[PDB]
Amino acid sequence: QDVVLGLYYMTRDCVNAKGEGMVLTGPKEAERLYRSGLASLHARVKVRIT
Amino acid sequence: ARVTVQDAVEKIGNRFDLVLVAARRARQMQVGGKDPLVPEENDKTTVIALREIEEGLINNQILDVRERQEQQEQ
Amino acid sequence: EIKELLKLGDLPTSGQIRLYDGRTGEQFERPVTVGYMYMLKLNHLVDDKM
Amino acid sequence: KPLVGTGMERAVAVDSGVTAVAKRGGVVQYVDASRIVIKVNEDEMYPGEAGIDIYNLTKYTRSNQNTCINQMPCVSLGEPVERGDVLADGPSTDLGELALGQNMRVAFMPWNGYNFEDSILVSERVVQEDRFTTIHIQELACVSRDTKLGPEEITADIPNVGEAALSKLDESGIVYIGAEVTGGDILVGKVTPKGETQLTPEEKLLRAIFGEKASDVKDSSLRVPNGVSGTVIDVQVFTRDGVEKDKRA
Amino acid sequence: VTEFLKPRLVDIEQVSSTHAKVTLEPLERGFGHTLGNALRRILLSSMPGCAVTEVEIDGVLHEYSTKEGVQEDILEILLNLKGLAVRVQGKDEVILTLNKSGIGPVTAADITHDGDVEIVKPQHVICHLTDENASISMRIKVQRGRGYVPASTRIHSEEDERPIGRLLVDACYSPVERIAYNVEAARVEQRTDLDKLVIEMETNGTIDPEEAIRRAATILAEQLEAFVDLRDV
Amino acid sequence: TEFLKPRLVDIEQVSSTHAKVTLEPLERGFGHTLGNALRRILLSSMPGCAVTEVEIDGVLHEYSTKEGVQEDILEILLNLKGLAVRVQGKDEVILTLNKSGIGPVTAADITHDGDVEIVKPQHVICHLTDENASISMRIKVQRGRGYVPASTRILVDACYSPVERIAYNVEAARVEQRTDLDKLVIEMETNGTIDPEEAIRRAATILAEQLEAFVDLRDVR
Amino acid sequence: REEAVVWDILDEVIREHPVLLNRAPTLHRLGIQAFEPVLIEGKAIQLHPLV
Repeated sequence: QDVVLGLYYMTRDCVNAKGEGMVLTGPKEAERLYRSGLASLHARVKVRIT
Repeated sequence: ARVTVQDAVEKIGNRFDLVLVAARRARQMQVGGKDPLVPEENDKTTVIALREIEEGLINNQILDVRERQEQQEQ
Repeated sequence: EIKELLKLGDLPTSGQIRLYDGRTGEQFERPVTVGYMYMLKLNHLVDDKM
Repeated sequence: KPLVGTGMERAVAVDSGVTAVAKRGGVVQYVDASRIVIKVNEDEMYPGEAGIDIYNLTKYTRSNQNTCINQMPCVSLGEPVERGDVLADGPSTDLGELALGQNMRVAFMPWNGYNFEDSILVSERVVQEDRFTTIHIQELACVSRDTKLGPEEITADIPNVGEAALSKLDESGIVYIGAEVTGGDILVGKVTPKGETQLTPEEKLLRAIFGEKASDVKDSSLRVPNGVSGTVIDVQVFTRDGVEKDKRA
Repeated sequence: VTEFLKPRLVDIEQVSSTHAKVTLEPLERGFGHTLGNALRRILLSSMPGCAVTEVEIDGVLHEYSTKEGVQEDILEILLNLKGLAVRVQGKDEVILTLNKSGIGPVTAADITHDGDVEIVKPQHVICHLTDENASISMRIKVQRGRGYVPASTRIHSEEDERPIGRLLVDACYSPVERIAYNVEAARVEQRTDLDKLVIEMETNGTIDPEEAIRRAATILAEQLEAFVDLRDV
Repeated sequence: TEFLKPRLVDIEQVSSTHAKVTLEPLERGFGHTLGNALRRILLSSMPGCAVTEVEIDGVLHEYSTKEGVQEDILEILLNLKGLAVRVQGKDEVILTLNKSGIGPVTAADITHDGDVEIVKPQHVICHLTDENASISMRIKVQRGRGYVPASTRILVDACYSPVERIAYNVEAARVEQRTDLDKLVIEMETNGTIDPEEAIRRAATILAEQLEAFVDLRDVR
Repeated sequence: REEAVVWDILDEVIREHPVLLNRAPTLHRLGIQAFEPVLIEGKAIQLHPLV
């Protein structure tokens, strides 16, 4: 009811994101998310993964 | 610090005699016979003995050799 | 007859007010139901069990 | 009072029992703690020399399960009071309505894991405001009469006394009203003088060392155990015919 | 980076009696929310304040008993004196007396006005005066200090064994109640990166708002000294 | 009134890319203050010299494939955004690229200047080139802060701070009378251009000279 | 008398010592579990949310 809820909200895909379709590395998404101008939904975007 | 003793489960075939080995090591570490090679960061003597077992420098056979060479030197 | 008493006293009809954060100060998501309910205090507490 | 009410809490509060009900009342002449007098009415009156209905309020008394009973006065000087209503508010019975809970700000948030599986989160404002603060009146009753030895006097200037207890007792017996209790202190003291026993001379040398009273009594004063600490309220020990000296009773 | 844009205090308003709209017109890209989030939490967390610590009442022993000639219990009177707001400038511990007998309510200006005691509220409610006999003599002690300290900490590390009559009050100072702030667009003809921020402070006539914001800036400047001037251990 | 200054260890980690500073002990409710101050003072507004614009010769349209590259025409953009080359004297400079043969693009082959200083030759711009020669491209760098998603045509996001991740952890302290206190542990990662403790010092100077307009009168002793 | 020396000794002992926790109805074998204590203000223990 808390951890499953949080990991369900932060990993749920949805359209019409702020700043859609950015190419970016792994840890830099936390750099972009913490300040401004990025939602957690962020559907259909290809980024770097190791 | 000394969360799981899984490395001694992998090395030593049994884990129930591991408790007797660890107690036999820890009493010799807290009374005397060998200086502690692990520094006392935030731990006691039994945790240092368990960490020395986790590193893989002591088992039942090494403590049997140590007991026989302590009984021989007397 | 509860939404009209909500919107009479300069409150939204949804009863949901956007809250900020106390630890990070950032804006939250979609607005949160806040209010003032009737709460109690039981007999059992720590000074008679510890 | 309950903002989210039912409507039947008025009939519950007027019939709760611990209240100040109104019988042929009127203008209240004087409002005080455990003191309220009512001017006699001219329309509805008794022929028995105009008797005055005065209600003695039971304030700061012990209830069951360590609860303080208080009577908060609600009426003032110079206002007419009809029949049926309440005059003084009891415990959690404010303004004549049953209000045994309070109203604080509720935000429905899972916040920082401090509310796991339907918990409750309390900030520092509730602690600083001292809301939901109750008073536990613990009874420490003792017996000092009718043993198999003889009659007894209250504490008889008991030995094994501490320095805080010597600062607590004014003359003898029960401590002064309003003293502090911390840890193990002598609150209730008693003796037990024997008539025909062995006087135990082995502790007699202890009588030469420590103790104001003779140590042959071997008394056990009811001290306060661990977990209880606070302030006393009143002394209402005993009433019987042929009243003795009774320095504190 | 030549950061020369510094915030200055300007045109602090006052609407009814308590909250003062302190405005900061020079801001930066994203430092407004940062400065507000730091300033509100530092101001509400730690700031010096003075209030009632204990009261010695002549004519009574403990706090659970009652007093004749009033319409209010002694414990409720201590809880109402807990919310009493007053400021002091000379010293820290000030003992104040209060003596008036009659018929009617009493005020906060009833006590003796001294050079260190500046009473700001005229309409504070204490226990009333019912009829012809109420000998109220309270020795109210106001102590300058810091955030919320309970009575058990005051008893701890203090061996005095006080006489019966000295009633301890929980140190609920509460100098600032609420702080509301937001970010608004700044003056035109700039680089289109300036903002401005307004801060309302419920300082209730005790501590000046400019003194409060300079104290908050002083604490935030002094708590950052494990930084650049660094040493090796 | 009175406060406390901590005297313990400050920096014990690997000085290449890891950073774990410790701040014990503090006051109740102040690890979040320093954390939220340093995060928004070092993350959003911090000067740098990263790559702003990349102009490759050929197709001036979307995703630019089949113009001298084989595996991806977009991974080289991420490799240039990952590269940070500091500029000391000038403000904006444009670098070129020269590559011959089949193999990964060596960062040491880029023609540098007196102010152009590469942080590491091991940065690979492009990996798979199935051609005997390569096509040069203009790489313009700037000194602008404010890492924003770029919407300016004629293209990649100009990075402001050399760090990549910032977080903080609050831990209780073991002071004698005060128990519930703050032990601030700042876990922040740096790509490897400038050492992280000097970046923390730069954020400290931002917080220091940001507040010099309020500590004028009276003087802070 | 709660001098600072026994507070330091208490901090030294509590930091490295196993402490068992269990329930008064214990119908599983998972009820008795050892953990490590921390000095926390108040007089109520907390239970770990994965327990």
